[PDB]
Amino acid sequence: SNPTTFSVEAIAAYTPVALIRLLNASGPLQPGHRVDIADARSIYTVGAAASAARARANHNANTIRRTAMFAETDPMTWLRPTVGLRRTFNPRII
Amino acid sequence: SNPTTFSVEAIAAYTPVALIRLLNASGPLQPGHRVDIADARSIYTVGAAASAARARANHNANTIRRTAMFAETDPMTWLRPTVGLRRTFNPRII
Amino acid sequence: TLDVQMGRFMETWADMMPHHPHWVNEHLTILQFIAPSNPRLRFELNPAFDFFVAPGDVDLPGPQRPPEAMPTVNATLRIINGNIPVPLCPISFRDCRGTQLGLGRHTMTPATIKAVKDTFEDRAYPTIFYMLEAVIHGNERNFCALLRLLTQCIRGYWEQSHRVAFVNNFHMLMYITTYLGNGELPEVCINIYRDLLQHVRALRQTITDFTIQGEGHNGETSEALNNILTDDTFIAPILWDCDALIYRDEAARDRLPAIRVSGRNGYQALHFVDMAGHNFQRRDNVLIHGRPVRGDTGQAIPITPHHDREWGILSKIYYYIVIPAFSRGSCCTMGVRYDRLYPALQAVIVPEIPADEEAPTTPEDPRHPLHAHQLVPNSLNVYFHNAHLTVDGDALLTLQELMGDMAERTTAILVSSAPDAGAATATTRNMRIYDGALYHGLIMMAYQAYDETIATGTFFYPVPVNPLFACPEHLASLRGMTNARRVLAKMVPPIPPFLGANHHATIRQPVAYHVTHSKSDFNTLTYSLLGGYFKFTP
Amino acid sequence: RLLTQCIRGYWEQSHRVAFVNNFHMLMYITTYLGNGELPEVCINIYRDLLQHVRALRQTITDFTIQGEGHNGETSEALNNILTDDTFIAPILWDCDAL
Amino acid sequence: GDTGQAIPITPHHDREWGILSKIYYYIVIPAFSRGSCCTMGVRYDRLYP
Amino acid sequence: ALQAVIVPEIPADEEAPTTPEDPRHPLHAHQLVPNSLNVYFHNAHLTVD
Repeated sequence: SNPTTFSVEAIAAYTPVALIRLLNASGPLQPGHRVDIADARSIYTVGAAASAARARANHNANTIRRTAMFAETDPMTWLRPTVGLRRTFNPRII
Repeated sequence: SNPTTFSVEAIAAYTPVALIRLLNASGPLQPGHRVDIADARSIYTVGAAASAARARANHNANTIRRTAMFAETDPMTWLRPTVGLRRTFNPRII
Repeated sequence: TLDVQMGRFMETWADMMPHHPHWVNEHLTILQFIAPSNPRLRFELNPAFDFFVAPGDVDLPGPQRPPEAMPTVNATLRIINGNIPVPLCPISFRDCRGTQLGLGRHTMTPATIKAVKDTFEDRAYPTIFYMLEAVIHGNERNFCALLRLLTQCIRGYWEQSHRVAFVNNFHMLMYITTYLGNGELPEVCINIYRDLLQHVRALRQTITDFTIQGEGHNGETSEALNNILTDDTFIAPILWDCDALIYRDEAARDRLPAIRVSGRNGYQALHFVDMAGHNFQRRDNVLIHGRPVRGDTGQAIPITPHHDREWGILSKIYYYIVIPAFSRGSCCTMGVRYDRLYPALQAVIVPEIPADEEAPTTPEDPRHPLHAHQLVPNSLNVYFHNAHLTVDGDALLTLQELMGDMAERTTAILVSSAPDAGAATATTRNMRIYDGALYHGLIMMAYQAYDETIATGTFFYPVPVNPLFACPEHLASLRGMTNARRVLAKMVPPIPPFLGANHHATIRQPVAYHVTHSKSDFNTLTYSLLGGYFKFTP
Repeated sequence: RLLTQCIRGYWEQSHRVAFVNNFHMLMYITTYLGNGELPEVCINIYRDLLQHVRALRQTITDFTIQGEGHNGETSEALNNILTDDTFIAPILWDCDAL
Repeated sequence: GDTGQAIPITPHHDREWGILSKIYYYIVIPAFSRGSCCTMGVRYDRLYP
Repeated sequence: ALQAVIVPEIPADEEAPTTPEDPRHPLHAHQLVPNSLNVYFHNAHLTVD
């Protein structure tokens, strides 16, 4: 995060981008500066996806861990069959 | 506000007029005096619109700031699309 | 990237035709067609062949600019018997034959007919369904990852307008019938989906009924030698996975195939593209197959089809009978703009619910995701609120783990083959059939032009490949459309020449005219279209 | 909000349809307030009126023959009047028709 | 776009809007009203206050 | 496959749970472990005590 420093948009920019619910793209821009720009777009998309996935962080005390989803090995599979959970319930745990 | 002084109707009269929910037009008149009168009326309606927009003043503690309402720039438009809101929600915050 | 190609076609086509084409005038009656003033009369000699004028000394497919040469008369094979022109084979005869075919077979109850007809003529259909159908892209893993969100979305769309969602593409009603059919959805919706699927299987059983088994020549089964919807050489108008191409390439094997995927011949079929290596502006011929679940992706692992061969037949039957019988020439096939769709899906404002607290359900509390206090502009909550649908926090959070599997971009696939072994003499092998398809393409039911909450052409751009899916009104979504191009495409169905031409394709203009100018019924229209799709091979 | 409340209040008290004289009202109701703000019966009525209008337009374009235009006039405008651009609506709200 | 002062006037909607408006006003309105409706102007100076 | 039942223990002088919303229900998500009979019953969306 430092020293990078922070996203002014600016087409340099930095890869994380670990913000939550950002009112920064709009926001001012205002507008973008006079840079050649090619990506920009791809690195912003990867950084936003990584920022959201890290921005989960919590809600895993509310999980209810993930499952095998469908029926597949599960490398034991010689003394009981395998069945996955259809994810239709409410993962809340209270 | 002062000194002009107050609206007795009177056709001179003054442009603000910064009241709200006035029981003054009717009210007495009673009737109007001996003035040639042509406007009056236009200054009255712009003063009334100003005296309503100013008489909002509050109710902005429950805004919920206004949006673009349509899909227009928004001077970036190169790293995400732009979508406006349809104003059908109930803005009160509470 | 299929935008520049469509723009070049629309620029060249504004002055390519100086007169009315002779193959679109199918509204002639028999007395006017027969009369000697008709210039098309002298080119109708053999009932199994179409005759036209063609450029000489050109090897199809040629370059983008058509080379200058003297015109010569070429011929092609009328594969279907529904390609016989409408003055020679009328609409009333086709509808009576369809009534004859559907004597005791399965019919659709009027409830699902009314609901599907309502959702096909809906102009306020929410675009969030199109974005969801584009980003799931027909993978079973993504659909079962999004089960709660799709259940809440379908329920919210059903018990507010009494219409049926996700009906445009075929890889949704299988997944709804198989997975969301045990009681997650209400009783009427699953009955509607099951009735649509029952009608599709009844059409397939009718195909099997009117053929004779045990007669297979050169690795072609008898139904594929009789019908077209059971022919594995012919492919669906839109594709979501590379299984149909594998079945077509292994099925024909003697009728000389040639498939062109955005440049050089052949496909690469590399699956499991994720966030690290997406490369939206890819100029290669790499197609995204998706993740098979029971196995490993790897790199040296050979590709396998997801589903059985019956899935391709049912998809062809659905897209070629049920969709044009309901839409009646109003739906159009288009690709998607993934480089604008994917950044718009990364904005979710699911709040921070503290521990030992209940998750809010109603949207009247400030902690709900679709409460107005967290209804920030330019997000996905505004997309869901414009559609007036209620979803929870976790239903919006499931897209994050949808994002591990993604699609790069849409592309246009032009396959070609010789006619089948039944009608392949020494002179019909030079005649070839050219038909097009859209990899990772979408179909919208009806087009809205006056919905200004989303700017036009933001996600979808019209690239139509069928006479059935001709869209004279969807072309306003394309950038740079004039009134001259609109009135030019109103009378002639705009098909780009890099996706096949009308006279060289399998599905031609007369079956489209039959599906767009018949007013009989909805069951008898489907059975009449099925009686249309029978080969004229001896 | 105000128009939704007004239409709902006029609907579920006398079962009648509001804002039906103006043509630039039912298009805006169908396009914007058609996703579920209004009850399930009203939006069906507005969609039915718009669908009947478009069916009349398709009937107009069915009985003409395209591809025969003279002096930069379309064949539908040369055959009919409701597709003729010279003829104008009785009520104008915008200057685009002129 | 913007309002401006020197920007020339563009149409709000496409050509099909005029055709549908003419079809509505000249067919659907007189079929339902049966010659009872009447076009009138408005008095904006007595309506806006 | 029929050996695995994940019914929890209910304390004495307490009412048995009926709705599947409480954590004490066998078909609640807390007592929905993979590869047991409870996921077989939950796949069919069937409620049992």
